[PDB]
Order: sequence, then C-alpha cells, then structure tokens
Amino acid sequence: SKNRISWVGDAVKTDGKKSYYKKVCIDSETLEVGDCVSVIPDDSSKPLYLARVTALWEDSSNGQMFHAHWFCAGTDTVLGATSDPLELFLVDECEDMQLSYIHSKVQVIYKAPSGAGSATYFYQLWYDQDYARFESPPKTQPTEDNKYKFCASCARLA
Amino acid sequence: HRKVLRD
Ligand SMILES: [Zn+2]
Repeated sequence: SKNRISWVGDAVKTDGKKSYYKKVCIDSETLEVGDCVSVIPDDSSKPLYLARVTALWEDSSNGQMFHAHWFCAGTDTVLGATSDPLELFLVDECEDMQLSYIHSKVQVIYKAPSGAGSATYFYQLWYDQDYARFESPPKTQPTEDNKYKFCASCARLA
Repeated sequence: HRKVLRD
C-alpha cells in the first residue's frame, strides 16, 4: 500500500524515453537501488513475494517504475518448504513493475558459509521426572560447610 | 513468464 511517490536526487541516466534514478521516497521511507522489497501476490492468501530493487526510472508510457529481481522460498523449489521461514533462494526471475505495488521495505542479507562451531552440550530447563514437567533450573545454594562436595540433587531429595 | 498480473 503506497500512494505518495517522489524521486530523490537528479536522474542518473536518461534514455530520452526513460529517466533512471538512484533513490525514491515512498510515503515516509526512502528506498534506493539495491534494497529489497515485499509485494503482495495476486492471490492475497499466498506468502509475500520478495525482490531486490535493481533499477528505478520514470517512464513516459508507464509512469514511476522499478525492476524487481525476485527471490524465492523453498516451496517454490523441488525442496518444498524450508525449516526457517526467513530462508530465501536466489533465482533468475525478473519483472518491471509500478512502484505503487511495493508493500513494504524489507531486509535481506547474505549468510556466508560457516564452520562447525563449538560442539558442546548445553541445558536450559530442569525436568521433574516424577510429575513429567519442565521448570527453570532450581537455585538451591550450598553452604560454606558442604561446598566442597555439594550436589544440588542430593540436597533437594533429602 | 511473469508473476504479477494485477491492474
Ligand atoms: Zn531483470
């Protein structure tokens, strides 16, 4: 939902037919080439389309325009849905489009390959094996007398 | 192929 659109800065290039720009002000926000954008599909029930703004230009025939380089989610691939709803995939699908179709400005980052990391065990909760329930870890404290051999499980069960 | 065909 975008209704008030204004160019930012002088035109970077001119076709004599198109006037390319580097930044746009849409409503409150400022959008520039390279930013990413969300678009509602024709079927509103479908998830948001996401794209990278590769160009911005004013057209004598079409008006205020931009070029959308789409991303895609796992459901759009042979994979099916992915484990993370924030996961996207690059894909070679493009589209010229009106700026008024932009739903919102979104943040898309590239996550570079990473290593295995510190493979150590961890815990977060305490399991009451009698009542089959999880709680925050109990804060049973040792004394200065039995600290050298304190077992928090020995203390509670006593 | 083109995705959005709205008007
Ligand atoms: Zn393209």
